[PDB]
Amino acid sequence: KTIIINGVQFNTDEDTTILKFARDNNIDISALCFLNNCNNDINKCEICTVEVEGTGLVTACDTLIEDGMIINTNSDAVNEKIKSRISQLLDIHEFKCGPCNRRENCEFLKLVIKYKARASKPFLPKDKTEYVDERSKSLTVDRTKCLLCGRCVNACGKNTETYAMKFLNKNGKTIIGAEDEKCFDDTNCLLCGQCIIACPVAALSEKSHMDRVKNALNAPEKHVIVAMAPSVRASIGELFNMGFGVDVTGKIYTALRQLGFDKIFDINFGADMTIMEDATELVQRIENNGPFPMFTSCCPGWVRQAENYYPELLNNLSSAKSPQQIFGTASKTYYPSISGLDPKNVFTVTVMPCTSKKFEADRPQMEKDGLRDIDAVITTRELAKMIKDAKIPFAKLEDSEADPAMGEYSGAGAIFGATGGVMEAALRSAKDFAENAELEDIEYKQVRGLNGIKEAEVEINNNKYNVAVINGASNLFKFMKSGMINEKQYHFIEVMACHGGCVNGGGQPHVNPKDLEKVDIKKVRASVLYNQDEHLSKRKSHENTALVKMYQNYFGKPGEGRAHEILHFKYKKSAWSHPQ
Ligand code: 402
Ligand code: SF4
Ligand code: SF4
Ligand code: SF4
Ligand code: SF4
Ligand code: FES
Ligand SMILES: [Mg+2]
Ligand SMILES: [Mg+2]
Repeated sequence: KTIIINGVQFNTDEDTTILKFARDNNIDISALCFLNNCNNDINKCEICTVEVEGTGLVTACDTLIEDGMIINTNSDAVNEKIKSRISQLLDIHEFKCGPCNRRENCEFLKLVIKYKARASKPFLPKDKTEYVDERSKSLTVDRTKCLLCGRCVNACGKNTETYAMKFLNKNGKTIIGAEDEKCFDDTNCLLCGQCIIACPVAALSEKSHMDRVKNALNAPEKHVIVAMAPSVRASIGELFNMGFGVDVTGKIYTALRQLGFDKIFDINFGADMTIMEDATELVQRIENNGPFPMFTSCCPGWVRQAENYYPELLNNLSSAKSPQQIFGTASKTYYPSISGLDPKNVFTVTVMPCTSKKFEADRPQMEKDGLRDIDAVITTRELAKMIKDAKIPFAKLEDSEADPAMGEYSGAGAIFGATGGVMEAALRSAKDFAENAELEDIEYKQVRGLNGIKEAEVEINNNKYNVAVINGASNLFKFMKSGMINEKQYHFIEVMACHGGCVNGGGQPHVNPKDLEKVDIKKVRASVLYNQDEHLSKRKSHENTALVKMYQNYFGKPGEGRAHEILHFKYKKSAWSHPQ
């Protein structure tokens, strides 16, 4: 068929939208509510407006190309309409970018500047309390910034299929929010933060723990430990104009030291701990030929999904604490034992790519003798904001190392941040354990990648076992509802709530749709972790020298005794009750 766009003739066979065809051919068309191959069907934003001869103004984002179409994307009428839409949005938008947390990477401000739009009447509510919801331990809503674009709703539907984010009718006005406008924590919401990642403005954000960290740092008697998740070192550079896929581990260590933290550890050490415990548990279930299957329990989003939809599986989840919580528990017990610090004066902070980790850290029972395992969790974005507010020249910093007592990590722990990393590491350790060997073939590429559901057969002690990696909460729903769990006997199943793994976490740096279309952020971010694992000498969790010392001199045998007593956390279904 033949297409004419801005006077240029194309002869094509594709069956696609005007927007996608124009972007494939370097023709600029604006867009806002279109994301994840979906737009806001009920109140289209119409910023992708184009003129089609014989039809009039159409939305390029959901209008398929067809033979004989003559399109104009830059006429005075088209730009007039788009600017009118942006002005109408500003009419409901508190346009005060100074203190806004999306000041530096906001799609809406970009469009406003592009079209020189201005509100017909400035939106200036002087009682913001009715527009804000800070009840959640993980999420926060600021509806003075909400464009009602629907990208959060669509993203929740696609990534989790829970539809916990919904359009609501509050006092005859349309808002976005949780079921019955409740606190997200009190619903089936997973707190995964994918809605945040899909928001083009500062309407949805993470629950800030920055004041916690500041107060702890400024308290004279507090010894503030900091430890970052695997994915942080593969991601934060994006917010300092360093590009995608840049390993900035040493820069992060140096920046953390410059921010005043008293000890620089690493959550990958806790990942090696979790692998110790989980591989021991798996080898035991194997030698006992049950119980099966065993689910990972390190992803709090998947933990909430199980609690809210599949309580019958809670008993099959590993009792090992997640890397964050296991690290914190050890930080309040073993670390004082090798340092002399009063355990009550230790304040443990984690840097996570995740908003659900905030909920996990504040679980009432995630403490001991009155000491929280983890006292504060800040997202990648939060750490970036802290670094910039301190005017630390991150991109120019020299590399430093972490304190090794709880900062060393193997490649097994290094790849935790990618989908299938936990399973690969656990297999690396479990095969050696069960066969009492030091096997050299350790790479399990079969469980890697962005496939939603990845199954594999593995040979351990010359018996065959079936493992599955569930990559995304929606894929968990598909795996369960489909009956796939019953096609064969599964023995060890990894589950991540965020497709691609923690590298695509809800607390990660925002990426504009164009950059997303030109870069596979999931793959490029996981590339850093897999390279680290490639170039590490210790690639099995149980080879971590610092962790081996910790277990030999303090915790003892993993999976039992003091180790099980302190480093484990068993989820349990709620007892039968009536009514509900
Ligand atoms: N706790 C923990 Fe994990 C580890 O180590 C992070 O820190 Fe993850 C990441 N990156 C996050 O958020 S959680 C689930 N297991 C995979 S990786
Ligand atoms: S959301 Fe964007 S346009 Fe609105 S105040 Fe924040 S930076 Fe400015
Ligand atoms: S919260 Fe963000 S993504 Fe959701 S409707 Fe409002 S502006 Fe759009
Ligand atoms: S946190 Fe996750 S489950 Fe909850 S509304 Fe947002 S995307 Fe949906
Ligand atoms: S996959 Fe990682 S970032 Fe996403 S909810 Fe689970 S732990 Fe958090
Ligand atoms: S981008 Fe097409 S209607 Fe919003
Ligand atoms: Mg549509
Ligand atoms: Mg201090």
